Amino acid sequence: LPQPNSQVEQILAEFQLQEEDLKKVMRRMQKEMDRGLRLETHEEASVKMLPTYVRSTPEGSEVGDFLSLDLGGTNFRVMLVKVGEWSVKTKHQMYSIPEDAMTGTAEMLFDYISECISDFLDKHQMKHKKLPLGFTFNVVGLLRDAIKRRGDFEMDVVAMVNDTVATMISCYYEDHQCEVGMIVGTGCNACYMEEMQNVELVEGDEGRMCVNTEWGAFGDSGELDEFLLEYDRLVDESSANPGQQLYEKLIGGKYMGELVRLVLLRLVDENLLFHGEASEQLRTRGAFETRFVSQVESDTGDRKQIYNILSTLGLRPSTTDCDIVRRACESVSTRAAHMCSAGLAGVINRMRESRVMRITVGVDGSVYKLHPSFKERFHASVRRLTPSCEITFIESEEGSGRGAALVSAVACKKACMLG
Ligand SMILES: O=C(Nc1ncc(F)s1)[C@H](CC1CCOCC1)n1ncc2c(S(=O)(=O)C3CC3)cccc21
Ligand SMILES: OC[C@H]1O[C@H](O)[C@H](O)[C@@H](O)[C@@H]1O
Repeated sequence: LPQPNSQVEQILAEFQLQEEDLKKVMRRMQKEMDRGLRLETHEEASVKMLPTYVRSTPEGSEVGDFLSLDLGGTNFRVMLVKVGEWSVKTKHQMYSIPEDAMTGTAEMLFDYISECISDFLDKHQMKHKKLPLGFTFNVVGLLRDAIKRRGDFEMDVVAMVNDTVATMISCYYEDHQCEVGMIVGTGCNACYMEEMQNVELVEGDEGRMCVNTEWGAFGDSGELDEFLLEYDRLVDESSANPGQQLYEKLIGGKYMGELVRLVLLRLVDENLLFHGEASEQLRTRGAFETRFVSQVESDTGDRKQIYNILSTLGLRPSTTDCDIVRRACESVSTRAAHMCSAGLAGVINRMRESRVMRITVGVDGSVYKLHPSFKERFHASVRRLTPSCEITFIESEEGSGRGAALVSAVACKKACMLG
């Protein structure tokens, strides 16, 4: 790599977060999680720490057979599942959606889906049962409505679990040390197994329960204020919910490309990029897509991806411009990974207080899966902040559908247990 421009690096260095800063943030996140878990402060807590009612032990044993419905792009999988003593038995059918039903109203699509479910129930002689059904990936309402509209067979569509909870469970299927689920995509959230005695919103002492942190809300009371840059404040001011979800705004894919756009305009204004002239597309809110960040960071060193991204924005960038854009993208990404690791570090250090603790964390989301070096920087930062823990990270892939089927089993059992 070459000798970097000194004035560009001075602007990009603002994004740096040292260990001490991350320790502060992590420590602040832990206080906020404490507030969320306690009865007396839960209603006022910004970080809600929602009990999911997903317990460490088996419940809802009166659930044998259920349907799992995997909703994909242009098709869907209908699956019959039997849980035994657990022994997950499955059989399934892939259906392709006609363009006829793809291009109609949402009602006509779910009419089609119900028809397919009916066919599947006929094939396996199950139409007398009345099974619970869970979704995997107001589709619920659409399906409830479409089933009622049919009125031949009877079915119970259950409430979905949160996506962090689905992530943790499907990963749990492949690794029983998985006790944390995390999403870094358009938003950012995490769930983990908490001791029952810490979950004050549910009476009970024994075992563990999954808690949905909903930690994106963090920042409400100023916990992030000293870490916010001019670009962050601009993104906040122009958002749908200014002053809310400040943690998520520092991390999620929703605002990542926009932060980069603002860093590039700052550099143009300093006459350090594009000769002090920005295009109209670059001055357009939303024009720099988050997907562009990961494309720019994928570049092998030839600058063809960066040049081709920047050319779609009416810019004619020299090789130096391209290198600057790479570095602007890297600073934003790296900061997101640092902020995210402080949240996860807080959770893992808290769990450790009740147990080398060996733990698996299940992770999903476009930012985490698709961004070139994000997961790596994120891993190294989390591990740095979690002494006396050995952390394994896995992405759910479940190449047979059984992790997905377990997600539906748990959701159906919980719906039953809750009435
Ligand atoms: O069913 C569960 N919880 C519920 N809460 C409320 C309901 F209505 S249901 C738990 C959930 C897991 C989630 C991840 O953290 C650990 C617990 N659950 N799910 C599979 C499983 C197995 S298993 O036999 O499936 C295992 C070999 C694969 C044994 C023991 C408890 C098991
Ligand atoms: O999709 C990841 C997360 O995004 C947002 O933070 C949602 O509030 C949360 O419910 C979800 O888990």
